[PDB]
Parts: sequence; structure tokens; C-alpha cells
Amino acid sequence: WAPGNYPSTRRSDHVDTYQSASKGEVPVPDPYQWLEESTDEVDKWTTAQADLAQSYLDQNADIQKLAEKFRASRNYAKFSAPTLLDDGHWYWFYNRGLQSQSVLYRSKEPALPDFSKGDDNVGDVFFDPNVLAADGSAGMVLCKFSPDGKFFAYAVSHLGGDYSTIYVRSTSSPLSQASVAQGVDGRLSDEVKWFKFSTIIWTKDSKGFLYQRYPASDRNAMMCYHKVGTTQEEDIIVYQDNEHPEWIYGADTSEDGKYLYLYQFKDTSKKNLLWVAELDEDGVKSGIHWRKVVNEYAADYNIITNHGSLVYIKTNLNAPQYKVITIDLSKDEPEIRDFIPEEKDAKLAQVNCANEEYFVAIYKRNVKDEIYLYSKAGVQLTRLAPDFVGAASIANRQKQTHFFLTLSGFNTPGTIARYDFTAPETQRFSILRTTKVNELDPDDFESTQVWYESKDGTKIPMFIVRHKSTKFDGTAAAIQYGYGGFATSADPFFSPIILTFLQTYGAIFAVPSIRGGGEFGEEWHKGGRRETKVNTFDDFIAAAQFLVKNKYAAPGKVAINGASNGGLLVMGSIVRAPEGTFGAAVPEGGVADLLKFHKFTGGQAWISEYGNPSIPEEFDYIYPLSPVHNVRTDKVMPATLITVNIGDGRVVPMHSFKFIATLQHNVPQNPHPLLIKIDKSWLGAGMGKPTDKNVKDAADKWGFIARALGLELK
Amino acid sequence: FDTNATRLPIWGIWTAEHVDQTLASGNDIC
Repeated sequence: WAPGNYPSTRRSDHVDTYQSASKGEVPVPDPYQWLEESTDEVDKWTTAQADLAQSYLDQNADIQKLAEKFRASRNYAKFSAPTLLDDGHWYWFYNRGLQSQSVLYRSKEPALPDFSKGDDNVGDVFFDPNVLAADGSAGMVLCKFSPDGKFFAYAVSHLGGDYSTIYVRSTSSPLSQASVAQGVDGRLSDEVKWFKFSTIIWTKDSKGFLYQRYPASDRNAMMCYHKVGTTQEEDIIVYQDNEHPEWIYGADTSEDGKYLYLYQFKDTSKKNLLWVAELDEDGVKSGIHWRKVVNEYAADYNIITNHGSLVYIKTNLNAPQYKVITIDLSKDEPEIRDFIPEEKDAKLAQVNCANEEYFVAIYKRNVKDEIYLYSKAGVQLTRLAPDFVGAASIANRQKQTHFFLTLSGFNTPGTIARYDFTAPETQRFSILRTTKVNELDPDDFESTQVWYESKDGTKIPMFIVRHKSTKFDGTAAAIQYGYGGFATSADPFFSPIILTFLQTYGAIFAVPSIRGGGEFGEEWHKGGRRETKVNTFDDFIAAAQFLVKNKYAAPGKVAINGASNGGLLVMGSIVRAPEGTFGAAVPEGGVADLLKFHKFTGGQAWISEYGNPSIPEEFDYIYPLSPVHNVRTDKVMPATLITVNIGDGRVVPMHSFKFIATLQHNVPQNPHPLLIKIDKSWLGAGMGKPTDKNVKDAADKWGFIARALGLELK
Repeated sequence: FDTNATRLPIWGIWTAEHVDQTLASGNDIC
């Protein structure tokens, strides 16, 4: 490779004209509009670009060595928290190490396993996703046992399609290589197609389940009910709104069997309607009477549980950091009260009801999760896992006398803690399982939180992870991760590949809690959203400058990475930041054409985050931010490796194709390589790639960064 | 589970290194 040898890329004379509130009518040239399409020309272009990318990566001998390291780092047993079904047996996911999909196990005995004995020694295979297709192409995207434990509904995604299909099987009929070989697949006849952007919500009678489907872009979503032991033609439409075709739907059923809840969403903002229907014992039928409790888009509402007509709801109504309210439905005009009040400086992230009347709450304080147990009277009884530092979730069923916590972070691979209400008061909390890694020692790695100041004076926290031998003396390379949007928190997470990269090169890993995320609630999201979106980039750029300025990383040795909205983040950041701010950039499946994002698949919902390009006022703040339309001819770009999957239906690969073509046109003689790596396996909706393929891709990405920053293997 | 979060521009159900979601996969299966 040398500068100025990029593929021949035709520049059309397509021009789109937009309305600007300040500038009037603005003609915007789109010479790579043709890269929106699926044609022979585009096939030649993607082939040429991918061959050029692979050719450059072939020059790097260290990539093969990293693949060896990363495979070994991933090669360890992994497992979920177990779930007790009403048959008395415990079910959990188990991965041997490098399986592309984890396998659902079932306990041999109707008792909580001693998991130190080993998963195969304490359980048998119930459901193996890997055998859904002989070639491993079929992926289980989600699943749900019935309340009574008799059936197992599971959504399957195929390669090629943009929809999942729900199948149902008896829990006494396992899916494995043995069962497939010995007999017939073993599932029921039920085949519920066109399932998307949803979960499976069983009614508490275990007779059927609620699911969202689309008609045979995606519009006119329907909330439907499927009865077990029937075909999809017999499925009841529970709710649809042809007047608002862009709206989507969710659902929930109360544990007592009394209520059916309907959620309605108009866009990707955290605002939903909430209607409540009373079920009589024969269950969901057509003609459900909806009580319109929340009937305007104003706040977030998610049901926790109910006791009689008193409904407990996690909400951010007049409470940016979230809280728990009660709405008493016995009243004609329902009275709204705070059960657990808003904490000013901690986001209420999750609340589950446990042992019928208690509440387990997860608070996120300075982007670090804290777990508490509350009584029925709203009294904070105790803090659980007080010395834990990372991200946490709850796993339980309301009626049972236990719950679990799944705990992880930058150097906590996976701890599963159990709380048992039946034990003596001092002995209730315990550790069920701790995840054991391979080669790495998590104790060799330190994570700290440091604060830096953005351009506007706002103070922003940032996680810094390093191998403990690495010094903050202005010599280390840095890898800066970000997402920056949609109230998605950039939480701590265990990555054996990242830690392996840090130990190998003595680099550091950085995660600034930039505005746009939901680390500090609604106001933090509002601070990097729509007209304020530029703050997200300023926060992210300031983070990188702070790392160099304060001697965490060496000058020009900050690489940046991000996926999807994180791709937009990195692509916009290289365009906007000063020359030499970054030493490498890796956008993965990113948004980039912010003038046309809303024209493709489910992009129209993201107007909540980016604004509407068709509105003149909003065009005026989108246009200057759009990465595709702000590339210059006078700024040296860092070494860039763009990655996309050609079958990506979430973010059309269009976005990345236009950006790389625009980069290559504007700075053809850039001293650093501007490449795009294009995977041509049409990966289905809600899938990982194969494990070996992930390892290879990781080795490419991290090797490219290593070489771009001039890092050698010791 | 978050219905509205399943259609975000995000990697998988926030980074490429989140590849393994086995730890949390058994949290809400019933």
C-alpha cells in the first residue's frame, strides 16, 4: 500500500435540495448516492475495497499472533445465572468456551446444583441453539419458558431474513444433536413468523403469549396473542393503530393474572403510553377494554409489579434520575404517589419485586452500580455486594424466596450472587459462581475513574483501565471507547480481548461518560441530543486531549473505537478534532449520512436523537455535524479502518460506504491508510457471527490499531 | 428487557467486545 491508490469510485451528479431556516434553499451534492443501492457496480467496488483492506492487513505479521492471544483469552467456561421453573428443576446457559451459541442446560435433580462439580456433572442439555440448523446458520435471539414451566417459546433468526420466527416445544422434549439424530425435532407445529423488536410475554395461565409482529420498511406493527397448540392464522390482534403506522408496541402481564399492560412508543426517545386492561380468567380475547392511564408522550413508564389495584411503576416523570411511583387503580381518578423517591445524584436503573413483597433496586452512582434491598414499606433494608465495583443486573421470579445478582466489570469476569430469604438473616447473601478466565489474571488490571472538563466547562467522568505495570508517564498508547447517545450508559464490562491487548502492548483503555448517554439520567441525555448533539463530540474530543495533556497517553497515541452510534461518534470526531488528536480510528457499522438516515429501514425513529433533516430549523444543526458532508481536503486523517456487515439492516452499510468514498476522494494522498473491511455474510436479525470469525475480526481491528500507533510485541 | 432499546443503532442485544452475553442470558427466561 501507498497513498493515492484507492479503488476507482464513480462520482455521480445527483443533487438533493434541502430547506434551511437560515440559508433558505441549499443544494447538497451526493456523488456517492449510488452506493445506497445493491448492484453489480457496488459489488465490484465493495470487492475492490475489501481486497485492498485485506492486502494491507496481510502486511502486518502481528495480527496472526494477536489471534492466537485473543482465542486463548476467550477460551474459558462461561455461564448464566440459573432459573428455577415450576417443575422444580433449575435451568441455565453454559458455553464450553468458544461455542458460537451457549447451550441451555437443565439440572439432573430438582435442587440447586453445587456448580463446583461442573455443568455436565450437575445437568443435561435441554436446548442447544447450535443445532437449529445443520450448518449453524440459525440463531436463537431470545426465549421464554411459560410460567407453569411446561412450554419453551424461542425466537429463531435465519441468515438472509430481517425477521425472527417463534417456535414452541414442550420442556420434556429437549433439542440436542442426540435428540435430532434419534428422532424428529420434537417441537410443536406452531410457527409464529414476522416477529421483531419485541420479547415473548406469556399470560399467567401458560396458554399463550403476547408478541409484536409486522405485516407479511417496517410499518404498521401489531401486538398479537398466540395460543399454544394452534397456527398463526388463529392469532388475535391485541392492538394496532393504522392512524399512527410508525408507532411500535410492548406488553406485560401481572403475576397475579389480573392485568394486561400495553406500552406504546412513537420513536427511540424514553417516552411511552401505558394502558391497563383487566383480564378475566379465560385470558386474552379480542375486544380488550383499555384504561388509558398514561395517554400522552411525556415520561418513561415501566411496570414493576402490583398488589391488588396498587400498581408499582419505575418512572422518570418529573424525575430525571428515575424513581418508583404507585398508581392506585381502585380510584376513578387515580392517585399518584412516590414509593421510593428520586435520588438527585444516582439514577434508578432497575427494580424487581422479590419474595412477593420485597424490592431489589439497582442505582447507578458515578456510572457504578449499587444494589439495595427494600421492604414492602419502602424502607432501604441493606446494601448488597457493597465492595463490588462494576455493572449489575437482577435475576428472579417474584413469587420465589430467592433472587440472583449477575455482577461484572473491567476486571470482574462474571460473579453470580444469590440472596436466599429462607436462610438465617446473617447467611442470606452468598456467591453461587465466579467465572474463571484463561491465561489472564484480573488482579493484574486496575480501573480508576478520573474527571476532565469539556469545552463548555462541564465536568465528565472517565474510566481508565490499565495493566498495573503500565505507568501514566506520557508513553502509553490509549484506546478510547464511546457510544454517546439514546440514554445508553457506557457501563463497565469484562473483555478478555481488551485486557489481553492492554497487557500485550502496555496500552490503556478509556471510556468517557460523554453526554448523550444516560449515565446521569435524562438531563445527561438531553445534554447531547438533537440541537445539543455537538456536545457529545466535544466531550469525546476533550477526553482524548485530556489523556495526552495529563500524561495518561503519549502524543498521537489515542485510538478511538465505537459501534453504530459509536461509529457516528468516531467518524464525526476525526472530521471535527484538530490534526493529530487521534492516531487511529475504527468505526464499526456506523451512521454517517445524517441528512438521509431517516429514509432507510428503522432510521426514522432516530429523529428523537439526531433531529429531522426535512425541518429547516433542525437541518441547520444536523448539516454541520453530518460526517459525510463535513470532510475537508486540508486535514491529515488518522489511520482509519471502517468495518461493516453488508447484510446490516439496522444501520444500512450505505452510511460507511459514502464516508470512506468521501474520505478517499478528499484526501487521496493521506499518509495514513483509509480502508474499509466489508463482511459479506448476511448476518440475521439478532445474531453474533461465529466465534472463530469474531476472533479473526478482533485480531484485524486491534492489530491495525497497534501498527497505526507504532506498537511492537515485546 | 427494553422494547424501544431493541431498535437503537447499537452493536448487539454497546461495543464489539460485548460478543459474549452468556452471563446475563438467564436473567429473564421465565
